[PDB]
Amino acid sequence: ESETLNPSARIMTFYPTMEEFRNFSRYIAYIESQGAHRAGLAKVVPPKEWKPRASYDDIDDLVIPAPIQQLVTGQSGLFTQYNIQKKAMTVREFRKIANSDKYCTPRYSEFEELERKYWKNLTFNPPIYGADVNGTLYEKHVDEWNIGRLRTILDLVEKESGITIEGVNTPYLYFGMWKTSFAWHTEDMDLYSINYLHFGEPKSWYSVPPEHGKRLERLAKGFFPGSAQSCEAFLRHKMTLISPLMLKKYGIPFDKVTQEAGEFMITFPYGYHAGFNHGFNCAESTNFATRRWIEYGKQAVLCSCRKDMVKISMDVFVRKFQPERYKLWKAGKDNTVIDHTLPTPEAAE
Ligand SMILES: O=C(O)c1ccnc(CNCc2ccccc2)c1
Ligand code: NI
Ligand SMILES: [Zn+2]
Repeated sequence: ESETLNPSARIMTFYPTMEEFRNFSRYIAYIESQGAHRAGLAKVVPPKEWKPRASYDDIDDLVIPAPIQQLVTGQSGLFTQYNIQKKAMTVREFRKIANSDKYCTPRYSEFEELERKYWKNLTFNPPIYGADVNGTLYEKHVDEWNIGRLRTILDLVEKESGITIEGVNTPYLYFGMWKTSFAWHTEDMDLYSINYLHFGEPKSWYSVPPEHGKRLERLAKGFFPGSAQSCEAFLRHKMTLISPLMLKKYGIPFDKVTQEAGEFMITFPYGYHAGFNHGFNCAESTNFATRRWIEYGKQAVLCSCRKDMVKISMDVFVRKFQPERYKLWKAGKDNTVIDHTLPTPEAAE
């Protein structure tokens, strides 16, 4: 039934009306009813009338506290990315750097050419990324798809324990320039994520279907055996870059899509993804959940080599939504096998 919906597991694109757009969790359930989740990543173009902010003219004075210089080492489509933290800077200082001749986007015709240039020049002229900035650019009154307050069941973490994890249950802003990258990863606890590109140049994405995520992990383990040896989930370090040609060469299925200003990207549980920015831009993102996430959360293999990493207690979720399984789960005897094709039960509605 669900296995015959989006059988190719290709990135789908949706165009909600304003009526459909008003209810966030309902539209996520809807796009899962269409098999969007099988790709691991989906685009949602909001209705033309909608805007999350009047204008972006008043933000040049906003501080980027921990900008990162991205140094990349490698060859043959396999790279490791090292972060160098730089001194704080404003958006204006960042924009001047980004649009300067040294760091700006090279000339091209089609995306294919720019993509070839990215993979060719990845290790040269290391760019600076204004990443992981706490904040939102949504105006206080906007109620539709507000990244600061989506109001999904992930709110059970703050409600229960009081804990906020920066980026996870709070919003983060991302100021890109040309050739800034996000490495291959799933979300913390294999959650969903939502990314909105506020303005500027495009952001391109790669995605591997959740039903082939394990194929990618095996490949990564083969190429980085030392990293695998010292961490059970080293891809969560967000340092590993793998070109589409390497994926194609080892038979890993994947898709690509370019995100444009004013468009949303949703990543789904266990949806590995990576990409880069075309030029100067600004993106906002956070994690969220559905009832279907819970099982992914229970089975998520976490980073074992760093004390300061994101761990969510799954108790509250199992207790509330799977009371019949809670005694079995605490005993370490819950052998539920995840079927990556099933939509979230809210999609009945
Ligand atoms: O640089 C990017 O555009 C980018 C793209 C895709 N994923 C990330 C990081 N995982 C999403 C996330 C962001 C912020 C808070 C919590 C989760 C970043
Ligand atoms: Ni992500
Ligand atoms: Zn680790």
